[PDB]
Amino acid sequence: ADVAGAVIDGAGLGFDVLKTVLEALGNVKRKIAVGIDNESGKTWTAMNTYFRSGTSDIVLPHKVAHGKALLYNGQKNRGPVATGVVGVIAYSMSDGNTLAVLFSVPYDYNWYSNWWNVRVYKGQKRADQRMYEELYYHRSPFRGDNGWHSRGLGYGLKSRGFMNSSGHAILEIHVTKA
Amino acid sequence: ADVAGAVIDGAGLGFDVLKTVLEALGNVKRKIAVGIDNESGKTWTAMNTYFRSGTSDIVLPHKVAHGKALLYNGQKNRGPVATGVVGVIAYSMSDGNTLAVLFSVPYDYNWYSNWWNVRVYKGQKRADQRMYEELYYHRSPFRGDNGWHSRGLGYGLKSRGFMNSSGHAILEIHVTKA
Amino acid sequence: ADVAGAVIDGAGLGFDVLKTVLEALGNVKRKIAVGIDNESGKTWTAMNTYFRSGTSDIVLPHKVAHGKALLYNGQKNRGPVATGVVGVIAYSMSDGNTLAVLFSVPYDYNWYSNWWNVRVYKGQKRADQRMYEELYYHRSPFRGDNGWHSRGLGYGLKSRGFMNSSGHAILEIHVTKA
Amino acid sequence: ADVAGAVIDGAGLGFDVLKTVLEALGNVKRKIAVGIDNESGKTWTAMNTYFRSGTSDIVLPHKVAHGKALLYNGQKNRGPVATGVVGVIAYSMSDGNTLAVLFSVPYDYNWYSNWWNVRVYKGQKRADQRMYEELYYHRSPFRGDNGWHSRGLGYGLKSRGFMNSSGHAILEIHVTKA
Amino acid sequence: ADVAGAVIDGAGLGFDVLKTVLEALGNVKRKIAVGIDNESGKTWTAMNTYFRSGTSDIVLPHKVAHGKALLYNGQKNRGPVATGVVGVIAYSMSDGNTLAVLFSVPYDYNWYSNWWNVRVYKGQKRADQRMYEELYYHRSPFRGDNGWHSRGLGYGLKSRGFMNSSGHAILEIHVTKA
Amino acid sequence: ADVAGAVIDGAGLGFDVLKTVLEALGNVKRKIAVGIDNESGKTWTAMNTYFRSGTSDIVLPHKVAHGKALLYNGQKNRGPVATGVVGVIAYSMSDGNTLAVLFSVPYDYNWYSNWWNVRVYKGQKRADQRMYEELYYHRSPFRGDNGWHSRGLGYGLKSRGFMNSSGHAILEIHVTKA
Amino acid sequence: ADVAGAVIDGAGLGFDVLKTVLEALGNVKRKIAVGIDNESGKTWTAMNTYFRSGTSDIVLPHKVAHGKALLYNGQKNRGPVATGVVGVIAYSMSDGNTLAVLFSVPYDYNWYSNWWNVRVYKGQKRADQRMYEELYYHRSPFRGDNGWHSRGLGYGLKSRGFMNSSGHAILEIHVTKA
Amino acid sequence: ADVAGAVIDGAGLGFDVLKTVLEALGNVKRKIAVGIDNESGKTWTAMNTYFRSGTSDIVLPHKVAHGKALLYNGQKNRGPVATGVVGVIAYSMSDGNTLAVLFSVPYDYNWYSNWWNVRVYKGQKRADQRMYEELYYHRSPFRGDNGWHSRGLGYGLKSRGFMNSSGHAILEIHVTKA
Ligand SMILES: CC(C)CCC[C@@H](C)[C@H]1CC[C@H]2[C@@H]3CC=C4C[C@@H](O)CC[C@]4(C)[C@H]3CC[C@]12C
Ligand SMILES: CC(C)CCC[C@@H](C)[C@H]1CC[C@H]2[C@@H]3CC=C4C[C@@H](O)CC[C@]4(C)[C@H]3CC[C@]12C
Ligand SMILES: CC(C)CCC[C@@H](C)[C@H]1CC[C@H]2[C@@H]3CC=C4C[C@@H](O)CC[C@]4(C)[C@H]3CC[C@]12C
Ligand SMILES: CC(C)CCC[C@@H](C)[C@H]1CC[C@H]2[C@@H]3CC=C4C[C@@H](O)CC[C@]4(C)[C@H]3CC[C@]12C
Ligand SMILES: CC(C)CCC[C@@H](C)[C@H]1CC[C@H]2[C@@H]3CC=C4C[C@@H](O)CC[C@]4(C)[C@H]3CC[C@]12C
Ligand SMILES: CC(C)CCC[C@@H](C)[C@H]1CC[C@H]2[C@@H]3CC=C4C[C@@H](O)CC[C@]4(C)[C@H]3CC[C@]12C
Repeated sequence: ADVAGAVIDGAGLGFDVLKTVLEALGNVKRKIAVGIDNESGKTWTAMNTYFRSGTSDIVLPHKVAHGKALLYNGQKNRGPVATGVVGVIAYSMSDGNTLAVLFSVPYDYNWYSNWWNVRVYKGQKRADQRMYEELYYHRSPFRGDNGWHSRGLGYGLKSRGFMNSSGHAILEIHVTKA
Repeated sequence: ADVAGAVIDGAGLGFDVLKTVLEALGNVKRKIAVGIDNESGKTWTAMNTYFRSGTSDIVLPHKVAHGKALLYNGQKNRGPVATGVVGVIAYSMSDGNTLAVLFSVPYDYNWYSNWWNVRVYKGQKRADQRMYEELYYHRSPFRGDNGWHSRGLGYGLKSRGFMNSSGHAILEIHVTKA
Repeated sequence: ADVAGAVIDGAGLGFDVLKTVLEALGNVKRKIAVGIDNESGKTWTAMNTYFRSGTSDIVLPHKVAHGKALLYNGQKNRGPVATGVVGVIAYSMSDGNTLAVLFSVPYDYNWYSNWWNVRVYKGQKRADQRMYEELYYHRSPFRGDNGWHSRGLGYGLKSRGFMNSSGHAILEIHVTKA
Repeated sequence: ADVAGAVIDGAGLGFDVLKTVLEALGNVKRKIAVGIDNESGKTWTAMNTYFRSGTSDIVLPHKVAHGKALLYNGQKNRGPVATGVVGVIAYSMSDGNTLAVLFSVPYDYNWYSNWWNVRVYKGQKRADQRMYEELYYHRSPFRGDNGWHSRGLGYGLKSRGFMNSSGHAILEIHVTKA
Repeated sequence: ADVAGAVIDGAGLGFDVLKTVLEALGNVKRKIAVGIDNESGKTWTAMNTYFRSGTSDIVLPHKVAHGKALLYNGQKNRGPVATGVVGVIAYSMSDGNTLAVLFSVPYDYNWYSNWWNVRVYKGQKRADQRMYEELYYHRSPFRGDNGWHSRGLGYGLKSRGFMNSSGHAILEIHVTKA
Repeated sequence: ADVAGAVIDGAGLGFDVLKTVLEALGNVKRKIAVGIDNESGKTWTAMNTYFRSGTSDIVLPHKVAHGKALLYNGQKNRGPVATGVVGVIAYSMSDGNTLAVLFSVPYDYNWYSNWWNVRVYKGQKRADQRMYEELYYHRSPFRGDNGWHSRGLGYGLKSRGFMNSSGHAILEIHVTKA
Repeated sequence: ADVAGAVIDGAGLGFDVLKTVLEALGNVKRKIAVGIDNESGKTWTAMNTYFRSGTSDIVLPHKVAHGKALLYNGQKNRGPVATGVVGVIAYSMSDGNTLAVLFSVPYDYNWYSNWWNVRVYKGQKRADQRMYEELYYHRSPFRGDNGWHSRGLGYGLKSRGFMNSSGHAILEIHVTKA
Repeated sequence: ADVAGAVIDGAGLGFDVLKTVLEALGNVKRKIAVGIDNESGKTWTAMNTYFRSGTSDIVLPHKVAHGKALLYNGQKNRGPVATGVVGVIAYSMSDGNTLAVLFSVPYDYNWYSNWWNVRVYKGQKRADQRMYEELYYHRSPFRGDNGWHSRGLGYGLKSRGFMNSSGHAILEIHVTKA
C-alpha cells in the first residue's frame, strides 16, 4: 500500500545515493611514481615490493646498474575502497646489503600524510610488514611535504630525496656514494 | 490496484539494481600477460594451455627457440561472471620434457591471491586439471606478491620469475640453464 | 482506472526489461578468424563455405597457392539472436580431392564449446549440412581448448591446428606434406 | 479524469515503443558491393541499373574496358522501411549484346535469401522489372551462400561468381572468355 | 484539478511527439551534386541557378572552359521543411545560346522521383520558374533511375547524362560536340 | 494543493518548451562571407563596416591593393535572437571615392531574402544607417538568388557579383576597370 | 502533506530553472584580444593592466621594441557573473611618457557597447581606476563599431585603430610616428 | 504515509542540490605556474615548497644554475574543497642565503586576491608557516594585479616580477644582479 510505496521510494533514493557515493569513492586516485638514481657504485638486484596498501601493474625492474635509474609505480586497489598505496621496495645491493625505500600515499588525508623513507639493512632482507613498520614508525620517515631531504644511509652511502604532498605522488631519490 | 502498482515499482527498482550490479560485475577486469624467456639451450614446442578459469583470445606460439621469448595473454570470461583467469601453460622441450607454468589471477581477492608456479615434468604431458591442481596445491606455488622468486627446476634448468599482485597481472619468467 | 494504469506501468517495465535484454543479446560477439597455411604442394581452389550458423562479410579467397595462407573470417548473425558461427570451408585441391575445415563457435557456452576439425574427402565435394554433421559428430573434431593438435589427413598430407576457447575464436591450421 | 490520464500514459508508452521500433528498423543495414572483372575481350558500356528495391549513391561507371573492373554499390532506402536492395545491372557489350547481373539482398531473411545471377541477352536491353523477374524466377539464380559458382554465359563467355550470405553483401563476378 | 493535470500531461506528450517529429523531419537529407563536362568547343559563362526548391551554399562557377568540368551542389532548406532541392542551372555559351540543366531531388518519394533534363535555348536566357516548368513538364525530362541517357541537344551538341535515384543525388552530364 | 501542483507542472512544461525554443533559436546560423576582388587599378583603404544587424569577429582588412582580394565575414548576434546579418562595407579608394558594398542575410526567410548591392559614392563616406537604407531601398539591390549580376559602377569602374540564397551566404564581387 | 509535496515540487522546478540560468550565464563569452604595433621609434616597457572588469590568463609582455607587436588578451571572470572585460593597458615609453590603451567589452549589450581609446600621458603613470574613467568618459573613446579610427596622440605620435562590435572583440592598434 | 513520501522527495531534492553544488565546487580551478629566471650569478639549490593551501604534482627542481629558469606549478587540493593554492618556495643560494617566493591564489575572490612576494633571508631557512606569514602579512607582498613590480632584494640582488589576477595564475619573476 502507501507504506510499501514509501519504502520502495526510499530504497530507490538510497540506491541513487549509494551509486553516487561508490562512483565518488572509485574516482579517487592515489598513485605513486618512484624514481631512484643509483650512484652508489654497485649494482642493485630487485628483491621485492611489499604493498601494505595498493598494488602495482608493472614488473619491478630486476637490475639497476650503477648510473642507471629504477623506475617504478603503483596505485591504490581498483574499486571504491578507502585505501591508499603504502609499501616498501627492497633491492639487493652488490655489497650484500639491502636498500629499502618506504613510500606511503594514504587515502584519507584528514588523518594521514604522504611519507617516505630510505634505509640500508645489513644482509639480504625482503620487504615485509615488519620492515614497513620499522621504516614508517621507528626510522624517522621523511614527510612528503614538497621538500628535499638528505640523510646519510651509512655503508659509504647517502641519500637525497623528494616527495610531493598530493595524491598523485612522485618520490624521487638519489642514492649516491657518501 | 495499489498493491500491483507497488509490486511494479519494486520490480523496477530491482531491475535498476540488477542492471547496476551486472554492469559493475562485467566491468571487472582480470587479465594475465605471460612472458617467458628461454635461455635453456633447447627449443620449446607449444603443447596446450589449460584454462581452469578464463580464456585467451590469441594463438599460443607454437615454437619458442632458445634466446627467444614466449608472449601470451589471457583474461576472464566476458560478461558478469565472478571468475578470474587461472590456467597452466604446457610447452614441450627438445630434451623430451615438459615445461609447465601455472598462473592464477582470481576474481575474488578477499579470499584468493595471485599465484604462479614453474615446474618441469618428465616426458610430454599436456596441461589439464590434474596438472593445475599439482602446481597450485602441492608444488609450492609462488605468490604474486610483486617479488622476484628463483627456484631450481632441475634437469640442468633454473627459473627466475616475477608476478605482481594486481588484477592486471604480469607474469615474467626467465628459464635459464642451471 | 487504477487497473489500466497498473497495466500500463507493468507494460512499460516489461518494455524496459525487453530493451535491456535485446541490447545485451545483440552485444554478444561470436566471431571466428580462420588462417590455413598451405604447404601441401598443390594449389587450393575455393569451393564454398557452408554456414550452419552465422555468416561472413568477405569473399572466400578463390585461390590459395602452395606456400600461401588462406585468410577468412565470419561472425554470428547481426541482431539479438542466440546463435553462434558454425560452418565448414571446402576447398578443391589440385590432386582432385577436397579439403574440409569445420569450425564451431557456439553462442551458449553453458552447453557447447568451440570445436574444429580438418579432413580430406576423395573427389570434389561442396560443404553442406551432411559434411558439417560428419565433421562435427563422427570424424572426431578437436576441441577448441587452446591446444595444438596434429592429425594425419592422409593422401600424403598432415595437419597441425590450434583453436582458442573464447568467443573471439582464432583457428590456425597448417596443412603440410606428410 | 483518471481515464484521460490512463489514455495519455498509454499513448506515451506507445510513443516510446514506436520510437524504439522505428530506430531499430532504421538501424538495419542492407548494402551490396558489386565487383565485376571484365576479361571478355570487349569493352562494356553502362546502360542502367534497375533497382527493384533500394538505391545507389554513386554513378554507374560508364565504361569498363577489357581487363578492368566495374565497381558499384547500393543499399536499402534510408529510413525505417522493411525493404532490401534488389536490382539488375545492364551493361552494353562491344559485340552488341547486353550483360545483365542480378543482385538481391533482402530485408527479411526469415523468408528470403541473398541471390545473384549473370546472363547475356542478345541485343541492347535495358534493365527493368521484366529482366529482373527473368533473372530471379526463371534463369536459375545462384544463391548467395558463400560459394563460388561457375556458369557458361554463351557467346564465347563464361562467368565465375561469389556472393556471401550476410546483409553486408559482396558480389564478385569474373566474366571471362569461354 | 484533475482535468488541468490531464491537459498538462497531454500537452507534454504532444510536445515530446512534436520534438521527435521535427527532429526526424530536420534529419532528412536531400542534396544534389552536379558535374557537367564541357566538350562543346565553347566557353560557358554562368548566368544563374534558379532554385524552385532548396538552395546552395557555394558560388556558381563563373567560367567553364572547354575541356573543364562545372562542379556545383545544392541541398534542401535547413530545418524541418518537407521540401527537396529542385532547380535549373543556366549557363551562357560562347555561340550566344544558353545551356539549361534541370535537376529535381524531391522530398516526398511516395509521389515524386528524381528528375533531370538538359536543353539548349536560343539566345541568352536566365533560369526562372518558366524555364523550370518547361524542362520539367514539357521537354521530356529523364528520370533519375540510375541509368545513362543520351539526347542530341542540337546546335551541333549532344548530351550524355546519369542520375541516381537516391536522396543523395549525383547528376553527371557530358555535353559534347555532336 | 491540487491547484498548486497543476500550476507547478504547467510551469515545468512551459520551462521545457521555452528551453527547446531557445535552443532552436540559438542554433539558427546566419553568416556572410564577403570576397571582393580589386581590379580597379587603385588601392582600397578600409573605412568601416556598419552592421545594421549582426556583427563580425575579425578585423576589416585595412588595405586591399590592386590585384588583391578583400576577405571578410560576419554572422548574426550570438544567442537566441531573431536577427540576421545586414551591413554595409565602406572602403576608401585612391581616387578619393568610396566603395560601398551592402550585404543582407535575414533571419526570417518567410518575409525577407538575401540581398546585396555595390555602389561608388563621390568623396569619402563612412558606412552608416543612411547609406544602408540608400543601398537597400533606393539603389536597386541585387537579390541573392544564386545568380551573377553585372552593373557599371561608374568612374571607369564596373562590378560583377554573385550571392547565394542560403543562410550560409557567400557574396563574391569583382570590381574591375570599366 | 499535499502542501509540503507541492513546495518540494516547486523547489525542484526552481532548482532546474536556476541550473539552466546559471549554465547560460556561464556560457556567455566576453574576451578581448589586443594587438598593438609599435612604429613609434622607441621601446615600450610594460607597466600594468588595470582590469575594471574581467582578468587575463597571460603575462603582459614586458618589452615591446620598435617594429614589434604587443600581443595580449583577457576575458570576463569565470563563472556565471554578468560582467565583461574592461581595462586599461599602461606601457612605459623610452621618452619617459606612458601609452594607455582602454578596452571595454561589456557583458550587457542592451545598454553598453564595445569601446576603445588610446592616449599618451606625460610621465610614467600606472593604469588605475582614474585613468580608466578618464579614457572612458572624458577622452572621447572610439566605439568598437567595426571601423578604423585615426587620432593624433601627440608627442610626434599618431594612432590608427580598429575594434569589432562582437563579444569576441579584437582591438588592433598601430601607434606610429606622426 | 504522505509525510514519509514528502520527506523522501525532499531528501531526493536535497541530494540533487548537493550533487550539483559538489560538482560546481570541484570544477573550480585554482592553479599557479611559477617561472623564476636566475640572473643572480649564483646557483640555486631547492630547499622546499611549503603549501599553506593546495599542493603540487611535480618535483621541485633541485638545481637552478645561473642563467637558467626554475619552472614549477601547483594547484588547489582535488575535490570540492573551498581552498586555493598558497605557498612559499625556498631555494638555497650559493652565497649561503635563502630565496623565498610567496604565491597566493585564493579560492574565494570576494574577500581575497592573488598575492606574491620575493625576499632574501640570511642563512639557509626552509619555507614554513612562519615564513609564509612574514611574506604575506609583514613584508609588503605585491598584489597579483596584472602589473610589473620591481624591488631591490638586497645582497646585490633585485627582483622584477609579474602576476595576473585570475585563478589560472602565472607568476613570472626575474631575480637579477642589482
Ligand atoms: C541500509 C542497509 C541496506 C545497509 C547499507 C550499508 C551500506 C551503506 C554499506 C554496507 C557495506 C559498505 C561498504 C563495505 C566496504 C567498503 C570498502 C571501504 O574501503 C570503503 C567503504 C565501503 C565501500 C563500504 C561503503 C558502505 C557500505 C556499502
Ligand atoms: C528476486 C527474484 C526475481 C530472483 C532474482 C535472482 C537474481 C538476483 C540472481 C539469479 C541468477 C543470478 C546470477 C547467476 C549467475 C551469475 C554468474 C556468477 O559468476 C556471478 C553472479 C551471477 C551474475 C548471478 C547474479 C544474481 C542473479 C542474477
Ligand atoms: C494505434 C494507432 C495509433 C495505429 C498505430 C499504427 C502504427 C503502429 C503503424 C502505422 C503506419 C506503420 C508504418 C507504415 C510503413 C512502414 C514501412 C515498412 O517498410 C515498415 C513498417 C512501417 C514503418 C510501418 C510501421 C508501423 C506503423 C507506424
Ligand atoms: C494541437 C495544436 C496545438 C496544433 C498543433 C499543430 C502542429 C502539429 C502543426 C502547426 C504548424 C505545423 C508545421 C508548419 C510547417 C511545416 C513545414 C513543412 O514543410 C513541414 C511540416 C511543418 C513543420 C508543420 C508540422 C506540423 C505543425 C507543427
Ligand atoms: C508566460 C509568461 C511567464 C510570459 C512568457 C514570455 C516569454 C515566452 C517571452 C518573454 C521574453 C521573450 C523573448 C524576448 C526577446 C527575444 C529576442 C528575439 O530576437 C527573439 C525572441 C525572444 C528570444 C523572445 C522569446 C519569447 C520570450 C522568452
Ligand atoms: C541537512 C543535513 C543532512 C545536513 C547537510 C549538511 C551539508 C549541506 C554539509 C555537511 C558537510 C558539508 C561539507 C563539509 C566540508 C566542505 C569542504 C569545504 O572546503 C567546502 C564545503 C564542504 C564541501 C561542505 C559542503 C556542505 C556540507 C556537505
